[PDB]
Amino acid sequence: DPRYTKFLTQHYDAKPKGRDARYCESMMRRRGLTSPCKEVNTFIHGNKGSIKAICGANGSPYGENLRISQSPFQITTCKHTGGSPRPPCRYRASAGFRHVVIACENGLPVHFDESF
Ligand SMILES: [Zn+2]
Repeated sequence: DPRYTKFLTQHYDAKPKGRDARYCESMMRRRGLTSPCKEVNTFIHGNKGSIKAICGANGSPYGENLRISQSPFQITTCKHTGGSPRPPCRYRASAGFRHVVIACENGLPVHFDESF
């Protein structure tokens, strides 16, 4: 499913080389999120399967149609800083360890909720 592949491109990095602004600015460019600068974007780390599992076993309902993880994840949230959102895109990083909320379709993650 292309929506799942997009989710992984935008929101999955198994073993991050960093958790800092340097990491964010690199990752936002490498994952195609700087044309123009995406304002807020979270990367989830660790095992791919456990993220998928949020759609089923490792997850629970979360209104409206969203789902929250049963376990916490290491994450890195990249937040745009500077001025107007044209490259080169500058980011500040917030490393976290918490439960995440996603939207699922066909038992696959398609959407990451950035409301935290
Ligand atoms: Zn901005």
